[PDB]
Amino acid sequence: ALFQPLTPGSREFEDVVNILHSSYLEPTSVTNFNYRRACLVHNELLEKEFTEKRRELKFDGRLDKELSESYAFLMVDRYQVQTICEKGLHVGQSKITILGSPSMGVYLSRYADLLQANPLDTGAMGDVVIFKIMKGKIKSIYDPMGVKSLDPTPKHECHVSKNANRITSLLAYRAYELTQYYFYEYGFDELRRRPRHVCPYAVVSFTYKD
Repeated sequence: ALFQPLTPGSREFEDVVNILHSSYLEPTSVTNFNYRRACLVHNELLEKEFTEKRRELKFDGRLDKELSESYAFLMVDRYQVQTICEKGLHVGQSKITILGSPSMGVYLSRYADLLQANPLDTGAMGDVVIFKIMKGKIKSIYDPMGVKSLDPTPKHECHVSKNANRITSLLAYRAYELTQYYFYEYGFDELRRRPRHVCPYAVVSFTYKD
């Protein structure tokens, strides 16, 4: 069973909602999102490869700090929750370029209230996939200023924007793109199309009221 529906008000339901509530860029976004349904994702194949990747990272010397699990988010269109939760998140599904080519990595939002470039419209409805991730050893990069962006940095698990903590407002210029995580993984001689240190964990449906 890939999806396990959770009953609203239950412990498991409020745990998933608590991941979202604790991950806002503006914690007062708690008044604007109503999470009306939620499922845990149980994809044994993806969880196997996440667990395998974590033990390889520890084999290659990453610190226990770098082995920690955290969460990141993706708002998903056209009822494609099914494909990402069953197949995993693949390269080429984002149009963001700020941290490297989307053909070489996958982009996830750091903040659960910052899921698209422009503000959400009142009454909007959406589906948000919650991924568990290992940021591992992070490569911090400056946003591009007339220079070609880097290929994914070998021996690091993701790219992040160097000064993203400067971002405090959902309306700051390019807040959405500057608060992304960029996950990638080199195979042997090729970039993997699906980084294994990203794994779908839960799905929620929301309505938005500003």
